[PDB]
Amino acid sequence: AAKDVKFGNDARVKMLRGVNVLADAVKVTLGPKGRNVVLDKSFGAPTITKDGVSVAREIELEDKFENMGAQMVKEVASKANDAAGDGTTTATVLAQAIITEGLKAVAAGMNPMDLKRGIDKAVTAAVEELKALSVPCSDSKAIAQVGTISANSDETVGKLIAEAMDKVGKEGVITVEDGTGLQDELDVVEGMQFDRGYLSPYFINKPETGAVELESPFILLADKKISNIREMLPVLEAVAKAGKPLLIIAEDVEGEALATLVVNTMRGIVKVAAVKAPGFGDRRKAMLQDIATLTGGTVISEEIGMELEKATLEDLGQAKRVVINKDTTTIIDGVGEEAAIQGRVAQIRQQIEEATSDYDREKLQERVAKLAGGVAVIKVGAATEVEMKEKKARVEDALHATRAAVEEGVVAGGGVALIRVASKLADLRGQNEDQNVGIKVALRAMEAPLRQIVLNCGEEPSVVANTVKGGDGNYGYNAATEEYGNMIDMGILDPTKVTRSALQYAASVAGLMITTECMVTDLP
Amino acid sequence: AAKDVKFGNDARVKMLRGVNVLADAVKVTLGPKGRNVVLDKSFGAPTITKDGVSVAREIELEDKFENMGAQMVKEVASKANDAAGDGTTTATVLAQAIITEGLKAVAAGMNPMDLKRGIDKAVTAAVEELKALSVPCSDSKAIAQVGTISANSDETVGKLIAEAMDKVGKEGVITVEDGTGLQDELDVVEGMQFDRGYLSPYFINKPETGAVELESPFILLADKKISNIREMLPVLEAVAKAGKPLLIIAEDVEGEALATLVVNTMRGIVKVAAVKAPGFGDRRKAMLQDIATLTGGTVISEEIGMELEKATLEDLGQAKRVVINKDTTTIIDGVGEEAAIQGRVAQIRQQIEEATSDYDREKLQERVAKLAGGVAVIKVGAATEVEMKEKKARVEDALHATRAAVEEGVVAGGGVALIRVASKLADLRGQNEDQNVGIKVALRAMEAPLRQIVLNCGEEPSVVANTVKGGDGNYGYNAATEEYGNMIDMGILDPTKVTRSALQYAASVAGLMITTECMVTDLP
Amino acid sequence: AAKDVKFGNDARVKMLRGVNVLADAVKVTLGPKGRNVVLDKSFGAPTITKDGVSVAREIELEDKFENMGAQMVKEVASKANDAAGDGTTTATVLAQAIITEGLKAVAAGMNPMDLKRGIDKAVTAAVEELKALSVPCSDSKAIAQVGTISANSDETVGKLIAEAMDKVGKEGVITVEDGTGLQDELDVVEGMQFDRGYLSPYFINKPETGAVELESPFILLADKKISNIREMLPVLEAVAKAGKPLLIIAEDVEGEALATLVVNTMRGIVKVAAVKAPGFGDRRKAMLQDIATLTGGTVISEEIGMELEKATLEDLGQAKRVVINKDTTTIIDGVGEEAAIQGRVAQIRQQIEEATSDYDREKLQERVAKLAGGVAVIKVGAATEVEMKEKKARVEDALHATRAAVEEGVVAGGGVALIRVASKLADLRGQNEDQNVGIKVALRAMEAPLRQIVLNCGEEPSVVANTVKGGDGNYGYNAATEEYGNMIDMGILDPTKVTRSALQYAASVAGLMITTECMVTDLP
Repeated sequence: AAKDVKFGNDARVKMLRGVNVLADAVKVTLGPKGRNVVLDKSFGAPTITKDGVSVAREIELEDKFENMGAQMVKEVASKANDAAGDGTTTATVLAQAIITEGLKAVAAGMNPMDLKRGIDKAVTAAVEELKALSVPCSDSKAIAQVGTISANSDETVGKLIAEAMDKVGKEGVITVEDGTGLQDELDVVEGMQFDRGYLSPYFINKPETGAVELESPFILLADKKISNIREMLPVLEAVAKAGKPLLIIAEDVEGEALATLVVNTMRGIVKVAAVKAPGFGDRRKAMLQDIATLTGGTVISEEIGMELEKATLEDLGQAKRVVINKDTTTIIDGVGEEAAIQGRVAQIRQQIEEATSDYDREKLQERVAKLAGGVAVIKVGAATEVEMKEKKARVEDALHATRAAVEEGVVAGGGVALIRVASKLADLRGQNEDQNVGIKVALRAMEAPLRQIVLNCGEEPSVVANTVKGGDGNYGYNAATEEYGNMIDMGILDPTKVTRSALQYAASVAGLMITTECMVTDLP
Repeated sequence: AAKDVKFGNDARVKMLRGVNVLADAVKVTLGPKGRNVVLDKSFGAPTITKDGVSVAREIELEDKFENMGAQMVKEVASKANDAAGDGTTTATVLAQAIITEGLKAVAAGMNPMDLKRGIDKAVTAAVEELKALSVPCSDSKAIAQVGTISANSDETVGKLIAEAMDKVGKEGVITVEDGTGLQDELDVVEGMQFDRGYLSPYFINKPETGAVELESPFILLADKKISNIREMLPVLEAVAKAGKPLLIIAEDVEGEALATLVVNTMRGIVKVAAVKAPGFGDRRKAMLQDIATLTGGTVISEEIGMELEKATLEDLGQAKRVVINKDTTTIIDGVGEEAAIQGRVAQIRQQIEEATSDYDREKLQERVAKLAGGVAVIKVGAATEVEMKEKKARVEDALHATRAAVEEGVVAGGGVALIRVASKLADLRGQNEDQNVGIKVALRAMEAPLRQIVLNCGEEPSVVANTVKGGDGNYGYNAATEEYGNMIDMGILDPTKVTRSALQYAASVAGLMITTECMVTDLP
Repeated sequence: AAKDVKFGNDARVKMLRGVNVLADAVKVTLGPKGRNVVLDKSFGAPTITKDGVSVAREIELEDKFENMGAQMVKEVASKANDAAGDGTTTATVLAQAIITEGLKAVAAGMNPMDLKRGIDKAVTAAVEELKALSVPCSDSKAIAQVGTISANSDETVGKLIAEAMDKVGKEGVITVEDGTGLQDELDVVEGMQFDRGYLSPYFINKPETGAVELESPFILLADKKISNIREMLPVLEAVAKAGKPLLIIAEDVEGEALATLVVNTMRGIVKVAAVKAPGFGDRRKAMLQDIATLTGGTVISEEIGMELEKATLEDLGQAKRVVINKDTTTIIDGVGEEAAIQGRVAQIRQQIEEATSDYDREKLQERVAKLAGGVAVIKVGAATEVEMKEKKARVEDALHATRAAVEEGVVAGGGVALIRVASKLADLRGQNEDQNVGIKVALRAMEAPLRQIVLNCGEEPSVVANTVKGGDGNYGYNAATEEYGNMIDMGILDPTKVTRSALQYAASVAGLMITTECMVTDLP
């Protein structure tokens, strides 16, 4: 297809309008006191929302180019979110802030390669300043505290999160289920999690988490690439009969079999999902076994001559629940009996003895930790379903932000942290005075999130900012109650990871744009 | 269909905008410090890339003519890469530099046939200068060195490449597989390679190498033209049953049978690919046997009365892997037992005794070399799949550029080489003073790739060029570190083959356009 | 359909622009130093070509009328080619030259019928002058020499052509096959050739020669008109089983059966081709027999009551190769045993004894000559297929031009011949001074091909032409080397046939257009 190519100025001027529309729609929602964005929908009434992520998802512009410019910032900002659990809007707001001023700089006749270099030094410096201002959060007291602050002053949540990390380690796998009483429970159970995502965004049955959730499913454990669906049919119908869903863990599922399964859970004929088996090569075939052991299944390997056609219900593994992400599979409560599972831990235990190399040591301590370490489930209780299925999502929110605090501490939440570091590195210089412009661009972009929250509440932004700047450390303005104070004590704090990721990602994409010379896309 | 015909000037003016668009998009990527080109894509976010080959592939203009112009330079520039492993972008950037000044010349009222002749004498001369500046690369030390420089300062790669040529000769067939541990292996195995490509760009399952890769496949060895699919059916279904792919080596596969197999690996019914048997006539029927012996197969020849219908699984040959290119088939690890294979080497050994002619000698020493010489595989090891399936590609890159250094030596990588030879032949004259303009056009074009690199870095091009020019031999500017030095010691070198090819292919196409008088294409 | 009708002037003015487009595009390629024509193509890169026949094939204009104008010249010029083996472009360039000046004359107010008569007198005269200047080429020394000059300085080709004429007579049938070694062979074998072409341009499997080539095929010999396909089915499936192609020689194959076979070799179900049996009436039924005898087949004649349904494989004839043209069928190496073939020659031998009339004599000496005379095959050998399948085509080229020299000698090749004869007849007058205009039109047209070659080389045309004119005999300018000399000795010669055909056919079509008064075509 004939493309349409734009260059240099024109390409960036397009990209800029693009990002402006994405940011201008998504930024108005930033506060605790955001403005509403109305988002049309076909059958029935429009959706009124105060939520950036939701506005952003809907944005897509007519004029390609313009479009790409928004799609681009969208993609980076979403990634902040993927590595944290928040900041998508912040990411966006700041990415606008640099690109606007950066791009305008370049069009002004300044050197892009310098404009960027400056932006990057300012971010580098700010990320240091951030680690400095950051307050560790390591002990059960602080976990629970961040946990409660994040579920919005709910001690009972913080307690639970803190108790689960207490039980399965700060590393341990922790999930959340629907509670069955009024009471919250926290059980620990034989389970496991590994770094593989769904093989198509289509198996997703809960678009809320954008994830797949299966109940009482059988697990197919196959060591080989799966291309033909002919091989599946004997098993896939023994499974539609026991009326339960089924998870495919194989070396891969490609083109044919994959596009088949996808169209088959679309018409809801049989609920199915598939994921690549964990790791690669040699430690893959031993790792697949572990999953088998855990779930009381059998590994179908072509290497001992077994076919997928000669596989009854009985060969398959089984658990009480599984949950798969963009990039995570997690298996909860496997039927595998502790005779076998315990026994297999004793086998691997010993392999660490005869380990001659250090690399060979870790890879085994990682399999013991997955297998014997198990998974902590948190059933959430409440008095009514509307009330409970809500609380659940709020725990999942805090659980997320807590994990990220445990990793890199917490800081002033009002975009305060950002304003703070930016006022600290006001002397920062470069070589080129174009390179200084780049720093002063990035610096001045960091007041963007505060200035915008204030504005969204209809307060003077200039005025609030200047007073947050005149203080120190974690002193800041809480826009929800319009008071100043120590942001952390008033319970308005971001994990540090997220504030930093937001900054870094907004920085990258802005950089990318300042150094774009050409854009290529389809003919209108 | 009615065509639209353009003549002379107009034809050339169209061609020139066409090529300008392709080069202007593609050239901005040239350095190690390229600029970004954003390349839209439908579902999902655009692709940001610094990679010429990728930008080029996307270019296609609306205005046919304009299109042809671009499509023409793209074709030639692609070929440089087919005959080397790099230079696509360099080729394009130089093509643009000649064409621009050339076409402007002819439009100016000078003689195209002279303008060309000049361009060609300059290229001839420069190619000589190049072989002179070229530094041989012959011993294990230098192989490893170019191997490492090419995999980007990775001694462990260079080692391996150098060890494989050590084991199988600088001629020997070398492939790369996916490693299974952390460790890199280098095995030597009963295998072979010959000059035949796939019979349709459709069997390609890995568009990354743009090649076909089959695993544990059966090999059909048929000496006859295959037109009807009726003849295949008995075997093709015995094969879909053993659940493995299948390679067809026959005298040919034509129209019917071909278009059948093509549609059949498209719906992934049976993974299949076919290639013309190697050589022609008499030495064809003997060479097809060699493959059989190697893979423990049987040759189905109509000359002893065997049909393809009367062929069971057992007649077919077999290996552990095969890989087919645009123009190469390579068989790895054949089941053929060294009883038969060794025995067939003893037969051919003897045929060299009774060889009465020299032509009959080589043709046999070539079959021994293919058969007894075997194939060196390099399994690549690493710590994570993302890390390893990467390193693999990077080895494949060096392995390529190594082969081409072994052939014609190496030179200053920064487009330095080019600038050097051009400053050497600044006296070069012709007869027409039109022909002089032609040399000066081509000479000045040779500073294009260096000038452009420096510019992509935001340095003064004029200024760096002039300083590289005032030096000698392989002294040049390394735009990655902004230091001058000897380009080869700083590890920035191109194989000579590629620098030459790039020049020659740019020159060819530019020539062709300067002498185009008419363009014929479909009605808008 | 409603037509659009144009008259008189407008009709011709349309026709003229149409021919100018076809010529202007095709002429630029004329030299040994042509210019390039770029011919777009859909999937992939355009084609750059220096070859007129190629350019012409693609031409087709939007404006019907303008279209006809070009389609007409194309048709005539293509015929020059059919009756020679070259000159298509020449034919075209000359046709333009007359039409341009002729059409201009009539539009000027001169009598078309006189304008024509003149052009015709000038052509008559020039065709005489040409026979005179024609240098004979009759002995083995000259054959070989034209043979080598034509395969482009390759003595080994010339030798072979000259040897085959040596073995089968200057009349004898000669074909060219794919060699199997490095060595060229020249065998003589039981075969035959007759004046019948394919029954549809669709059986063509090698569009390069624009011909059909079948290997180891069965021959069906049927004396009757074949309309229904019902009659074929028993045989056509006995044949698709032995996996070989099949040739139909019948009295005719009409509508139904024909359109069936055509669609059946299109989907490559069974490779088939059909041709009218040779001659007519009585000598047809005897001649069909000869072919049978030659190929060891049986003649299915309705006159003894045999049906096509009652015909097994065994009735059919057979050979090792057959090759069918637009208008030629040639059978190579028939299975028919020399017992029967020799015996049949003794029968016909005798028929010449009892021949009471002269017409009855020749018709029989013609069947003996076809049958006992046999066919000379030339296997072409070389070192590589790319190298050999090429050389083959080059032999075919010389073989062609050689046969045509053997017929009317050779002449100065630079369009020198044309210039010479036209300088000779510069006094030539007619009766109308309109008729004179006509002669001067045609005379002046004959310098076109030289003036054009020179131009395609960027040399003064005027100047070159005037010096070639001042000479005598075959003295001319060789544009490839820019020297003057004796064109034949410098080995730049055309066969006389072609130069004459080119003139005659150009002249016809031009004549036609000057006397056109009306054009009728479909509504845009």
